[PDB]
Amino acid sequence: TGHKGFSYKLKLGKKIHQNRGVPQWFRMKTGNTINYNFKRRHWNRRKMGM
Amino acid sequence: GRRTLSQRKGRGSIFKSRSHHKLGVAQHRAIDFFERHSTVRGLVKSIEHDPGRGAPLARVVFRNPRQYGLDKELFICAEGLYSGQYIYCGSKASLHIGNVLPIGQCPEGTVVCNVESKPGDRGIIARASGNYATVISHNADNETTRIRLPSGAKKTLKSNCRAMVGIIAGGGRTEKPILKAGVAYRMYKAKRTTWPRVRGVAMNPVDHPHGGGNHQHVGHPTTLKRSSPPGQKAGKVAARRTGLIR
Amino acid sequence: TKGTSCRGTRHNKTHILCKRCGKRSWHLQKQRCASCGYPDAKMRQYAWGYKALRRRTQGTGRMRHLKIALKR
Amino acid sequence: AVRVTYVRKHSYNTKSNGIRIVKTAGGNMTVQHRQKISNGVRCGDCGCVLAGIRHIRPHQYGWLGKSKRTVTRAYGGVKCHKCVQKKILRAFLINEHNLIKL
Amino acid sequence: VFLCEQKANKTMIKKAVEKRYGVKVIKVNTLVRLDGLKKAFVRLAPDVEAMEVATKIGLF
RNA sequence: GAUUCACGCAGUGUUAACGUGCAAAUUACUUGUCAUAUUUGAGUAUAGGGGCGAAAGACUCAUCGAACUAUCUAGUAGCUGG
RNA sequence: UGAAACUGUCCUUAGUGCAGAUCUUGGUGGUAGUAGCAAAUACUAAGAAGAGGAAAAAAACAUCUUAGAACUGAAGAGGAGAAAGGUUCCUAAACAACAUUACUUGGAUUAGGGUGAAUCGAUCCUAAAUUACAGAUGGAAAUCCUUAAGAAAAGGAUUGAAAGGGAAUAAGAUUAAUAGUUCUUAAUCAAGAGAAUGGUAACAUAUCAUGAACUUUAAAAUGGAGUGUGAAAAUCUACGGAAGAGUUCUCUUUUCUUCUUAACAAAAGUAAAUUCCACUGAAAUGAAUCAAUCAGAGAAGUGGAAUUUAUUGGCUUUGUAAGAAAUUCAAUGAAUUGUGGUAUUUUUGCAGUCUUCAUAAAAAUUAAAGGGAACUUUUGCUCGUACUAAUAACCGCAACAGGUCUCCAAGAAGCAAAAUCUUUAGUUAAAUAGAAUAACGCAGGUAAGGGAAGUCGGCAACAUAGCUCUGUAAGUUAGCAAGAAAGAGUAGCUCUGGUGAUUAUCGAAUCAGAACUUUAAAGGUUAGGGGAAUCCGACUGUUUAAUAAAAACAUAGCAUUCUGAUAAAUCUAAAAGGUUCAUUACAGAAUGUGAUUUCUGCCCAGUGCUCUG
RNA sequence: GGGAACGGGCUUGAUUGGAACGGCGGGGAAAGAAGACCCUGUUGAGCUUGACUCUAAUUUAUCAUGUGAAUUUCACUCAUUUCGUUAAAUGUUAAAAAACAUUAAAUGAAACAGGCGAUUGAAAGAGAUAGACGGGGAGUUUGGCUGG
RNA sequence: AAUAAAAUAUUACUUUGGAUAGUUUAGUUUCCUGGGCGAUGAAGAACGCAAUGAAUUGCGAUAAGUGAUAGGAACAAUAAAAUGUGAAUAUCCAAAAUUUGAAUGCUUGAAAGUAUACUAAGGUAUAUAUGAUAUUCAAUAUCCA
Repeated sequence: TGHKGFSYKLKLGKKIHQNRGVPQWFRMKTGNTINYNFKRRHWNRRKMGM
Repeated sequence: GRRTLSQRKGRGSIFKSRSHHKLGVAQHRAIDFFERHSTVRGLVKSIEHDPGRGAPLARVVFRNPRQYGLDKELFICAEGLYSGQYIYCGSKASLHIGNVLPIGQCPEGTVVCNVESKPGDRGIIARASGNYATVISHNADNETTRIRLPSGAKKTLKSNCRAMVGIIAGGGRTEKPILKAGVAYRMYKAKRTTWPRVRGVAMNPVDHPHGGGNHQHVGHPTTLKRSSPPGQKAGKVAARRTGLIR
Repeated sequence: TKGTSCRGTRHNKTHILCKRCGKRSWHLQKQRCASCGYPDAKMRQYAWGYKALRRRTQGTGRMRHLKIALKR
Repeated sequence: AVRVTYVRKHSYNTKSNGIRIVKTAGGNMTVQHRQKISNGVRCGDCGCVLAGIRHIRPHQYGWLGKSKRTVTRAYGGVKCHKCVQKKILRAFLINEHNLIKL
Repeated sequence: VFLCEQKANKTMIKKAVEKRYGVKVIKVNTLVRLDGLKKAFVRLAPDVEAMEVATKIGLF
């Protein structure tokens, strides 16, 4: 919203920081099965409800 | 079963009084020496209209006799009171209109409104619009006086009770026929929530004990004992006589 | 109009995030949290919700100063 | 014919959110927040407005010059000249009446 | 334009720029970015040139 | 708390359209209504043998002649299927 | 085929043998290349980029520029906000997936960038309300009281509004996006720092001109309806122009665009309304408004005073300020920016009138009075600020024809913010198109002669419709019925007259009348069918969200019962506990019938209620 | 035709070319739902009532020991009820006038009480036992045979 | 009377799908030892920190880690740096330990804040009930001059 409290803006800021994919170098490790982020979301698919 | 509308009216959820624009508590002033053994002088600053009652409230402004400053009050307006008036409220006050007197000084047959029920509670009896209580007699043996309440019942009160002389203003209010539904709906602007009243016999059996069957009727006598349980106490409670009076 | 038509005026939030449990369970009008029993001092635990105990109880977090004492 | 928009976040035409549209350089039309209308002072006995004191906001009286918020007279600023002419005669005729009564 | 810590304000930032770079500051504008970092728009005095301060920091 | 037009709102009739739809109740024309018992926003109050109801057993998060969720609970069944 | 475990006999043990439980879970068919991809008027030509219009018409082709043609039509398909969403915002690269074809496009993939406040809000105050210590109640959980019970808080505690109250900011410019937030210029507020005169009177003096305790007054602070009017803006228009653009073989001194100015302050000139003051004292009564209303507790007249009128002082004018901006010319430099209106609408104030058995908030905070105790400079902290605000950013499982609170508002035409068309602005894409023009369909129509014979029933459809004049029954609560019913007129062009201001000029749409002509005229759009009877409900009103909208519910009226307030009703397990009650019989509580008029008959045995027996 | 008495399949016949496009409603006792009408449950639920058995509310009697006295009737306050204030002169001695009134001049402004000021009062209310009332409320039941 | 386009039947190879066979850093039950949190601030929640991290693990402004004691030559996806003058690793140790939370100075909604005293920013103490001690008071409640 236009008017968000301080403790509410910093929680939104973490939810856009966590909405990022796997770094390229991480997937190239040995025995690394973490190829995709399954905790991801989007603004039009799933409302995070917060 | 259910809880009828008389059972939900006791909790006070939406049935609380709409007393938000009300001026305040209309009553005499606190008892003291200057009123018990002398007289004070009050100025009727202005007549006001306390919402939710048909008797105007007058804003009397006394002087603090023990300290420095004004002692503003709020008196129910007896009929005939005007702005700029001087009303004296004491035991030795003169028997005029609006002058508060102890009930034990008024001659028999004097008209007193807003009479106390016990010396010091500041007004109980005869407060509505256009109503008054008339003194009957006196009894110096036990300092008690008889008066006739506006209901016709006669009550015995101590002679120290204060009672403003006269009848209450705004009389003859109900003689006007409310013509519409809207006028009756606006009358409850500053009262509780009870106007549109749905009949018991136009109700299903759960809501009211009068909920009828295939014909709209009661089915059992409406005259009930006083000792009925709350919820079934409907109709006429402890009726000595019913029907039109001939 | 008890279905799709009446679902258009839902924009006045009722439950906001709580402070002691972190779930969206703080009832604004009742002023108490429905999941962790806020201002009430005791954490709200009921025996019929045996699953609601193992979702948040001792051991489910970091155990910052308790994993030390038990080791000693 | 230029259509303007509220410049503050207030979007409702409340009493505190009155605006006036004025012209501006180049034919642009802008929005200004105009203040509310207030009542003047009133005599303490008759309830009539007093002359010589402007009808402005309660705090704006502080910025006025010390002679721009009173009237130079006994009970000047709290009672009308009729409200005071009667005070003097009451305070004098009464004193003469009870001077000889007792 | 810097990236200060959130818990500062327009007073302990005005001194921190003046003390760390030996300059004069006449205006600080701050905002809290989403990440939590506070971006401060420190405006130096007219006599001091920000270009020579910027090269000293290493921006250019 | 007069008669009507309009912005809006409703839902009288076609028992029209659609009826694996735009829609888990909507669309078109026709009709009524369109400021005082008027329409509406936000905050606050009232919670399950309870609330609220200009009264239809109606409304109480697509659930009401007794809401949703969990524990007793793998309830009991002389009855149907395997 | 496969690549590291396994088999036979005896005994023991079992979570041991499947075709069914509408069985549970997982996968896959026929239906089937079928039904579909049809509301929202609409696209075409040239060019660019691109693998992505080739071709025996493979008749269709996504994004961007221009031209043509159009729609929403200013209560918008325009410009912005609150709630909700949370990165959707902007740019670059890129197209495996997703937007019922495709996409070079995207609210989609990846990576960067973006949200600037002493003046806007939060913060501060209180509203309906909410919650603490002590106290009371309670087996218990916990409940009640919120200033009453208190050695607590001068008089009473906490929370409660981004729509209520509130100290102070504007114009121009800038960015790929932020700007009452940045830059230039120009201001404002708060907190500091460095015992006076004038006027008869109303009252007045670029801070001035002392003013403590205590007290009071006032502002903050308040319903609605209708009329009249001042002012500004928009639209329209008159006189005189400056610059540019459009039409021109047929004419038009023609049609269009621009000609502007803030916050804050000053006083050349000059208004409307209201309330007061001084002189005199009204009758032959006057003064005045659209309406009213006012006067010997004092009218009219003359002279004054104060206040309101979007910041100072309302309008013009001035500083700000032309140096800005708009429109042009030349290739950074040059030109201009008068004066009116007895026109319509909107906005904001003022004046009285009307209506209530409705009288239509509180505090923070500020000023004055009664009383007499003793020009400069510094700082202004924290939090929000991007974006949509919807036929694609919210809620509906989604780019759902549903739902969702607001501000700004051009022309034609009309009584109308109606229907229909256009200007500034937005868009041509919004679940795919081409061909053929069968049936049966959905939506929209028309018709010979008859006109409800169709059918449960005039269902559906057709027909009357605006305005002016004439006329208008029975019944009736005397108000209504009534737009009753019924009849006449209406176009175009050229004329005439009536309705005003100033001393002949000037301005307004409005009414009436007369010639002449025609295709004989409200009808493109908007736009009552009428009558005679019967039943119910008195009327306006409300209801089964999603099959019942009424003859039901309500309602004003009539009537009945209890109650003197420590009461009646009545919530709680309990309570110095709670509701009507900030109350007091013209009141509180419990009921039946349902306007007005007329009338409510006989019955107290039975069952209830009551009794002074 | 018989059949579970209205077959696509069985028996006897009529008759039969492979694939399937547009239509249209006769058949598939077509699809949608463990019939909602009826009956059987020793299965429920709402509602009603002198159905059975209880219960909150209301009411009546007894117990719970204030003093002075002459089971009952009086007087007092001391528990107790209902109140009111800024706990602000209790008890006893010596209506002409919508105005102001305060921080005292020189003890002024009297003392004492075992009661802040009143009302009710040994009655009332709360508890225990007992009788009455009580669909306001809880729990439950409402046989069988039977040409349905 | 005829064709095998459709249809049907068997086998082989391929596809959609993951049954069967082999394995298991995971579980279930039983028994043994303990049953060791908290105003010195617990359990839980939130935010933040890697050279390149989104999760997760580890940790708390000394941050995927510091000091000490044991330990003996690594880490690795890639580039860097450090390293027998001691890299990895381990621990009932020392230092440190953000905002909250019984939450405790007042307030706390998604709230931004804020008062007094001690030592401009920084750190401390100040909630309720409670025992003991010390100090300051109130009541004529009992005596008494």
